[PDB]
Amino acid sequence: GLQIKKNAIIDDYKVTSQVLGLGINGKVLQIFNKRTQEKFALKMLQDCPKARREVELHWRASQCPHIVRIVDVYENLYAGRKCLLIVMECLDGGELFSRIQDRGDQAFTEREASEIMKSIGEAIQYLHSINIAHRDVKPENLLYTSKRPNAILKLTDFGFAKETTSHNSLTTPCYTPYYVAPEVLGPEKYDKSCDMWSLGVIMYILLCGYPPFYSNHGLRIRMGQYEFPNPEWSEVSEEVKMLIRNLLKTEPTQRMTITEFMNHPWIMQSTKVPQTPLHTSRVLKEDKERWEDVKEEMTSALATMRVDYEQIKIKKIEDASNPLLLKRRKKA
Amino acid sequence: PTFYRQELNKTIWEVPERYQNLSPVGSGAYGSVCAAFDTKTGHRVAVKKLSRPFQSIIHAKRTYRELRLLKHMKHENVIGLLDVFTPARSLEEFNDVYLVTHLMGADLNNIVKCQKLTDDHVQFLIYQILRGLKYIHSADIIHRDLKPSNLAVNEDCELKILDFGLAGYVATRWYRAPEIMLNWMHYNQTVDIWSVGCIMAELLTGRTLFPGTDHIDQLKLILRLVGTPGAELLKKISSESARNYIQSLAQMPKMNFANVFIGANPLAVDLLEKMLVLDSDKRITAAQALAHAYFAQYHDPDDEPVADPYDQSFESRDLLIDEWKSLTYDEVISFVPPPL
Repeated sequence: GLQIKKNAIIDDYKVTSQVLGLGINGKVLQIFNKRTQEKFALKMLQDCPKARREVELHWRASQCPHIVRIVDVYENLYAGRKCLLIVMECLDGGELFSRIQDRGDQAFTEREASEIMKSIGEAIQYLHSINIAHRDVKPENLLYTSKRPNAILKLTDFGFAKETTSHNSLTTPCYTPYYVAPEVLGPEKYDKSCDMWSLGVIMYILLCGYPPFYSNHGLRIRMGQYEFPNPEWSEVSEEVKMLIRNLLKTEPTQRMTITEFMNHPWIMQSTKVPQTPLHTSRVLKEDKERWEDVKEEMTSALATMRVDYEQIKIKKIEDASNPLLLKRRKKA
Repeated sequence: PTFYRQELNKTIWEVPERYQNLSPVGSGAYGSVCAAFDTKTGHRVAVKKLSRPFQSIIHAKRTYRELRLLKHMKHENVIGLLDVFTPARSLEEFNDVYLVTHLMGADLNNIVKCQKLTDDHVQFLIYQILRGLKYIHSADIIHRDLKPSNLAVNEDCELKILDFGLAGYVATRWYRAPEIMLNWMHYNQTVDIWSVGCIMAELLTGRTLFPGTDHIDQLKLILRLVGTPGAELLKKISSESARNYIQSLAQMPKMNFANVFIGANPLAVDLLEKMLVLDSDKRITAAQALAHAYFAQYHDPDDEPVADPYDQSFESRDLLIDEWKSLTYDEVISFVPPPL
């Protein structure tokens, strides 16, 4: 599908030194197309099979309106290392929550939240339907296409995306034994289910300005114990709450799927949605560094909710050897 | 003593030249990590760059705590320290702290979802968790946040314990003991033993024991297994609001665990019954557990060392940020590599 160009990228783009920021494998630089002088952004990855899959999948995703568009993909040597240079639609606006943060405040209303969430759910609906899970939907990957009001919200960063099996799930039954069943291993069940969990957690922050997470210090509430603390959640409809809850269902198979989500009235009928204001903009202001902790834990939680397929398997126990294992077996 | 900048994990990694091939790994949640080849030693190792180390007194203190521990933690089954460095040339330039640890490359969080573990797997895995636990408790440390994603395991089956800095936000408490969750009683080192129980349960089953949502839903699951408290233990409870929730509950007795985990090595169902117990003072200890039958293949009194506890060199000596950023700094330069 995608054709990767083999020429020097400098042939085509003036590769500026000014910096757009810092990523995982890449320091992203601003660039310009020579012929057309449009402005873009260049992201680098080291060229291996992991990098080519992120590349491939994010290619396929680029046809979606709410996913950041890949414009071109070069393979050049950069300082003697193979690399995929990836050229991307510039994303001016900044993170989603940094925006809502800054306000007149013209007030932040619940229907805005609904549009913002219909946006992301389109991005996610697109992916799942052609069988891709992003698996890393969080605040730092939802960026705006400019600082203007006419700005579109885009989903970026496929470092973790992967294709999965479209596989209708066990609608887990109402009556069940006291005793614990044998686990049927099937990792592919954490793929799409991870973006639904994401969808929940963001939607929750969107409507109050703080995570559904617990706190370390134990039971001025700024952490929903997966509950909806008044005043912020006083006004928010109870239908919305049922949503957040089906999305945050602990169980991957039991948890809400994206089309069930896109049908939900609070998204679909995004427009006759109660227009109540929300404390989000204000709370987000409140403590700056506390947001920073929201982001760190969202990231760690995503990390356990999804499967690292790039991990070692344990030998059958007998096939194993190590120091302690050889001391004990000796004496046994 | 010379470094080299590189762009990793939305940061800027200047690190000594002995560590090549930095390839990012992990979530990048709490400090980011990169795998590496260590020329000077020929081994493969991990290199984590702490995040926001000196942003607050909460954070500053938290970093000095964490460093102090890792410098003193020496043990086969707790994560040992291989080096620590810093690109600053004197307290002023100080801003970043990097750890280097031995690379392992899987944690039970992820293994439990890709592999069906055998009883022999579980014996040896939980054995190792208990070995380092015993050692840790000795130093008088309470791990406090022991979960499957905190336990690094490699393929030749060795296990190591990670990540102490609660010894903020947490997304679930599926592994914390009810004592520390609703703070009724106050707590033993046996809090950790509660987690070990849940972990073992999950290894044997492949399912998480108490996957709860809110603190009540979580609490209602715990009790569904271990039965509601008796007036005995309720006496030992702190709160008023806490006692009443209990009585307000359909009072149920503990169903025998051998009825629940059908097809488990009975010797293990038994050790479960002694870890997942509601009363702290009566919960089995790390030491006592090793001597349990399950671990017959692996128990060896003569090789289950303890640590010589270390102090409170400051810890609670309440100081400004520019303060800790110096005590930490010292701990950094004070470091001597372990035996080559």
